[PDB]
Amino acid sequence: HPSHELLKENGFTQHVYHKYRRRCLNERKRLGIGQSQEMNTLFRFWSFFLRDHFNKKMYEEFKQLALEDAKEGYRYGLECLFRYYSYGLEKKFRLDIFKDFQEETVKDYEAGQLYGLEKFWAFLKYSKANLDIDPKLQEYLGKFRR
Amino acid sequence: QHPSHELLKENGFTQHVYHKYRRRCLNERKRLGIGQSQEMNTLFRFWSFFLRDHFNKKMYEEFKQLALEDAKEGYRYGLECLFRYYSYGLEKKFRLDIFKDFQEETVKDYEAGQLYGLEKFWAFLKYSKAKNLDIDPKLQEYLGKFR
Repeated sequence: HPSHELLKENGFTQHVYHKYRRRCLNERKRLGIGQSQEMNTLFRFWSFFLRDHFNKKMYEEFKQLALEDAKEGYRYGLECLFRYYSYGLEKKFRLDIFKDFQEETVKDYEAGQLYGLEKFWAFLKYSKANLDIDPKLQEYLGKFRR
Repeated sequence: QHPSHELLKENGFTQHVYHKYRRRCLNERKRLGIGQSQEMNTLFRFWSFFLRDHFNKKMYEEFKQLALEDAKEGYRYGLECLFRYYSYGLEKKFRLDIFKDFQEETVKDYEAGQLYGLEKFWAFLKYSKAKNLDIDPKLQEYLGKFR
């Protein structure tokens, strides 16, 4: 499966990927949001690949599509994105993505979900790291733990 | 202070304290609407933890009913708590009837287009020492494509 060849050490080619991505996005369109298991492989691919091989362009598309699916009630993409945030920022902290992590966690919370908040809390527990947390987010974390 | 904490202590559970806490959470759900109640979310989490070592059939059935009602409206916390109760709880103390429920809810979750339940079922199979598991034929198909 291209999903896996591409994650092997130096096994990524921008040719295999383009074909694979094009194919997944087409099944999503053909079958409907949340209906393509192949699209789900791409969400998983992005979640893992971006941790070691950050590509701003891939990342932006990852987030945009995860959120579109989530708006219609299909969580897997967004669940994959929160795992990217939590596990990736642990290994290689970076400030912009951490800011995005906070913003998407707040949005997830205000939409009545807790998946994102638990991932954020878990990140802080395992984080080695001077963190400045959004006031709203500290507030939400406090309530969650009661 | 919050009843959730007290009820989970060793020997901390009483019917009276639980009844008032449950009533309160359900009242907030009825007032704010499905998935709009943070108190209800603490109750889902309580159930998920408490039922592992203090299984109660009537409590479990209400947990499952409310989790599925909420998930229908798109609010998934209750069901996520239920799947964690299934995945972790059955590894610790296997119950055949609950395992059959776990299979049923996983198949439903997958056919509704989610993978949270399937991943938790997968994780249970990876860690369980139970032998001779009879797993739903369609669920085996789904597990196959998944991992």
